[PDB]
Amino acid sequence: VDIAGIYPPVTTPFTATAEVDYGKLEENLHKLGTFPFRGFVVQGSNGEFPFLTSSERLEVVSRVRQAMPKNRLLLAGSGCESTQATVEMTVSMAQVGADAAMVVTPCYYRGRMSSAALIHHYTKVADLSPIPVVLYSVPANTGLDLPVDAVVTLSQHPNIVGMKDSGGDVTRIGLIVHKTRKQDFQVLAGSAGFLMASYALGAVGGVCALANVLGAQVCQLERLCCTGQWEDAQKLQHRLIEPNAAVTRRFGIPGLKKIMDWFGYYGGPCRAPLQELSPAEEEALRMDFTSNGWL
Amino acid sequence: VDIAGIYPPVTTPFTATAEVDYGKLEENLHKLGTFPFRGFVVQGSNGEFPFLTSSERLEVVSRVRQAMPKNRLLLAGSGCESTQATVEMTVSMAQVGADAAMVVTPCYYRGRMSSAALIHHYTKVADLSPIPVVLYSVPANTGLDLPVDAVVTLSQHPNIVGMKDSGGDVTRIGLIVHKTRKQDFQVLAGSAGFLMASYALGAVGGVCALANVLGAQVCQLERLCCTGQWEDAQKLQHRLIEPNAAVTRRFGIPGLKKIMDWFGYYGGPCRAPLQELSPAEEEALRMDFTSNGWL
Amino acid sequence: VDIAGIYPPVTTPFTATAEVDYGKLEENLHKLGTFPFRGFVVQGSNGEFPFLTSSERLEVVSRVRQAMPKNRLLLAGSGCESTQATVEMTVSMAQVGADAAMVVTPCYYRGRMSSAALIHHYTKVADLSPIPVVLYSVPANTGLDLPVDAVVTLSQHPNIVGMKDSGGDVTRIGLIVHKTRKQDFQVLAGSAGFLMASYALGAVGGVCALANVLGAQVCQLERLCCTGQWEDAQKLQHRLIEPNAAVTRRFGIPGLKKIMDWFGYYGGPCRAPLQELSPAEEEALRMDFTSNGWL
Amino acid sequence: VDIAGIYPPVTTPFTATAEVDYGKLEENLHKLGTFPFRGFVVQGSNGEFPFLTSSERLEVVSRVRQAMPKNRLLLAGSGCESTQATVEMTVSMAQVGADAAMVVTPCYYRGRMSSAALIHHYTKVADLSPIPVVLYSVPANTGLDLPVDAVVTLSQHPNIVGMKDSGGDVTRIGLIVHKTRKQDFQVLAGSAGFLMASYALGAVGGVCALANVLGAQVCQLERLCCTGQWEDAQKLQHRLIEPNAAVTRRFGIPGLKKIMDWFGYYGGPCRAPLQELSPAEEEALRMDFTSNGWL
Ligand SMILES: [K+]
Ligand SMILES: [K+]
Ligand SMILES: [K+]
Ligand SMILES: [K+]
Ligand code: NA
Ligand code: NA
Ligand code: NA
Ligand code: NA
Repeated sequence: VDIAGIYPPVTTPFTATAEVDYGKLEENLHKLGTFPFRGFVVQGSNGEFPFLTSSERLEVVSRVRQAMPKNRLLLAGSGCESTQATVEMTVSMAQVGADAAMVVTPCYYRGRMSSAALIHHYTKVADLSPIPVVLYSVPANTGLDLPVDAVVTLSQHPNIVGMKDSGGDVTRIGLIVHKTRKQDFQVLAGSAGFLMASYALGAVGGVCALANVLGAQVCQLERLCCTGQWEDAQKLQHRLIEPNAAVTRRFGIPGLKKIMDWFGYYGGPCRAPLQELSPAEEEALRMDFTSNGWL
Repeated sequence: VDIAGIYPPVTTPFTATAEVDYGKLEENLHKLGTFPFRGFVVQGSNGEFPFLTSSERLEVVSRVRQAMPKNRLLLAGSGCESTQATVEMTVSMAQVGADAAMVVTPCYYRGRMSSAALIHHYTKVADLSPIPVVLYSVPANTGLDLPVDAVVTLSQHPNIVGMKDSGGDVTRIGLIVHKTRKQDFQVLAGSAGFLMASYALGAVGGVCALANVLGAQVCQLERLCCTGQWEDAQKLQHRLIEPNAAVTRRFGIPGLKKIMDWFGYYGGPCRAPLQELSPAEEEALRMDFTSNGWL
Repeated sequence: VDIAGIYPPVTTPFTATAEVDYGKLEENLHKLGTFPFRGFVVQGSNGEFPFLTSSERLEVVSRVRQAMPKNRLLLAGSGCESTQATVEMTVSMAQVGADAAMVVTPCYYRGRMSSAALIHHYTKVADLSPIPVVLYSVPANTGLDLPVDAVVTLSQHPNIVGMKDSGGDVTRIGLIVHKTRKQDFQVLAGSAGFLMASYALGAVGGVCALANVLGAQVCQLERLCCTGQWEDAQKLQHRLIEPNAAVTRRFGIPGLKKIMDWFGYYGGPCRAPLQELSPAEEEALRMDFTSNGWL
Repeated sequence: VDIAGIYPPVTTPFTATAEVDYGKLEENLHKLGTFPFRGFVVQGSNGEFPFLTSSERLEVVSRVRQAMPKNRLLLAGSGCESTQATVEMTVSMAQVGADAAMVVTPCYYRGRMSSAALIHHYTKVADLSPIPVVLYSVPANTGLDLPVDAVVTLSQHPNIVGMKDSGGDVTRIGLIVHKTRKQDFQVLAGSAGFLMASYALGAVGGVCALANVLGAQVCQLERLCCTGQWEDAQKLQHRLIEPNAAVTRRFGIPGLKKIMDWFGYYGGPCRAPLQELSPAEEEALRMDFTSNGWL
């Protein structure tokens, strides 16, 4: 029940020898816990989930749970390529305390990931999941959009409670909110760049990589939008566009981690094959933040 | 000066023998004149401008002028592939009474249409145009987005007064409004599907193919947005999404003309190579309107 | 009848004041006439046809005719966006001496350029053309591939004698040769980069921008391929790949004109909005030629 | 050393309860062993590797080894998203008898999979692999092409012996063969559809899903190409284009498995989320084979 609100999709910190740094993870989460988030999204794209072993994925979810108040929502990335693997991942993450499973669309075989394929995959996971399911569409990583007709069909399932859409197409989001209006189905935006427009069209939250460093600003944007302060919402939204692009489509996770370092959080390195930013990328990353008055 | 408001991009009617039907054009414009539009956009993509001879393009603009109150704005599509041709088209359209020139990005050589190329093309047209210039970005027809840095540079020109963006990317629109905030530069949305989100991010109007048949609804959406009625704006916006897609990306101009017939306007045929809708397309077109309560 | 062989798609030279330089055009054509080409392709993409007035397009075709032996084939680019305009352009170009009309696919309304639309457009032009018609598919400029099923249907027309394919997909070319094997229908490659593979799959020629400067090399590649010298064909083909990309997808017509200058032909400027190469582009253009031993 | 020749990328058979059917796998491999292949490619895209557990991936490679003559080459798909995971997978597959590791490009974070990222990933795997490494580029699944400059750099590594390219762009393949001519680096085509053109440009083999059912035909195409029988090679190549597309881009693995059933091999079901073909897809699959005289 109820997923409305702002979540940072949390990173996975690593040591100099590429192990998971649970100390730093815990430290970062205590800092982020100060912000009026609804909870944490663990092992979204931003958590480098493809780079973790099965049991790292489990242990990460468990530690996040232990570093959170119990009244905060833990949305766990349990998607795998295969339907059966996904079910098992979802069950095990429920067991270490996830409140909901966020399930990315299988996409290695886009060619054959039709509506019917995606509908079946999600229906089976929802049928067998002990926790509610959130659809997760993120085309910049997957090359695929969960189609609208599939979303509408899936919204009817009692154990499918909403979706996070990362495509940034507000017409699509609007259409989804409209077409699922008769269902218990809540739409979360997938980044801080199009949060305002999303609320305008009926989304009731956002999972934003940018809230790892500008949590208060992102939460302020939520408050302005829910409160009808659209004029101030606009000024704030505008100033978040470039920093948001900076840590998402422009420089990705290495950009996010670098910005985290600069803001006093533990950003640290990514796992190979992800690389450090070149000096020119660092420079450009700094510009997107400083020229919008954030650094 | 001042381009804010709603415009229908008007179609060009043709006779059974594919001539321009100026009688029907005039009849349609008298009907559309009843709606509180800011004016008419003539020879946008929706006017089938690529299919008209030089002098048809001129005569169409002239007739529209004669069928309009003088206090209504006539934005004329004067873009051609070559910079020099564009200048000449812009001058001649000024002479038959256009208030502003809407100039589509040259796109046959996308490969070489860099920022500098587009900046030069527009600077020359703006330098030599007797009327103000509106940038026109429509990737679904062109395969190219006028890049943001080019838009920002061009917004500084005294004779470039805004742009119509048809891409539907509200983050991009937001960014443009933000980055040009210090200039006289007004942003118009390029369709009724993302009108609300556009106003939210700072656009001050829309050129909407859908206003050829639901003019009052589109104008109502404008009123709700300017008036802070965001909740009602939403309900209305949602109901316009599918009919809007129906006459734009789904069925294009033949879809628009068919819907016009059904609403009692003169829609008529397009010029070859455009074709009639198949019966199944007609059926689907009807569904998008009837299931949203418009027909 | 019979379009097999190599053609350079000829450029249109311009003066310092952007007029058509017919003197330079004639001079270039006398030089290119030395090579064993089948003829000239006039007003392909490489002739900047979108940038010319109606009557420039006509006069260019007429002058090329006058500078050619009558036993050489003049393929004239007569495509326009509208079916009727295309017919008229085709008729008038026949009158100034074109041997065949090369008709680019209308593409401003890709969305509605279905197979049936393209089939009708071409059937009408072929029905009314006094000269044979060659289908012209060039997606890098158009954003569309003439679909295979349309090509097969059109190959059955008595006045449609082949196609130039510029996409570079040899599986598609192979399929087309196979599926039209029962018809009089000859396939020309659209660039020197994939000429060898094209001959291997059944194409019987090429229209190559690169033959404006390496005519003898391109003709040599033809000779090696027709003669079964596949091993030497390979060595030669390899050395043509980068210079070919240099004057096509990398630097386009400005790249071609620059290379023409350097080889002693008249390259000259393009019409705005096309721009000169930056010094770094010039440098890279030089590298693609020098490191493959051509300059 | 030496990877030239034809390989079928073998499927993974499953039981009615979605277990790996090692009996059927072994039976299929004994049948395919009759054809003059160079060996087997195990856990390419066609083996549904993303759908298998770690130890299934290992056990599959081990069983294939046991069902093969030792003089036949086993190329094992050991790629994972993370560089470290890939190293471990490569080591363990070497241990169960793989002759070479075929390593797909990590692609979940395309945005950050630059040349340098891909160069580092492959250099580390090649540095630590006990067996030679084959680069694997398959954009239809990944959304990314291993860039040419990266391929050229990697070809210099002593433990990187070639690549399988699945993109079908023969200009790119030609360029790669040319640019790596000074290295020990062999290029394999990624499908039977562009095998002939590949040999023409310098590839020395193919990994072809189609050889699971038309092994003798694919091997015949190899023989005709190596033997200079280009005219017969062409006739044969043409007839393989549609059946090849049928079991790859059109209907994928379910299409391949269905065709396998019809040819008397064990095709069987895929793992969810992959679905059965609809009756209309089955029909179309049958057409692509029957109309080319194969069924
Ligand atoms: K539900
Ligand atoms: K201005
Ligand atoms: K024919
Ligand atoms: K090597
Ligand atoms: Na709902
Ligand atoms: Na402004
Ligand atoms: Na033929
Ligand atoms: Na080599």
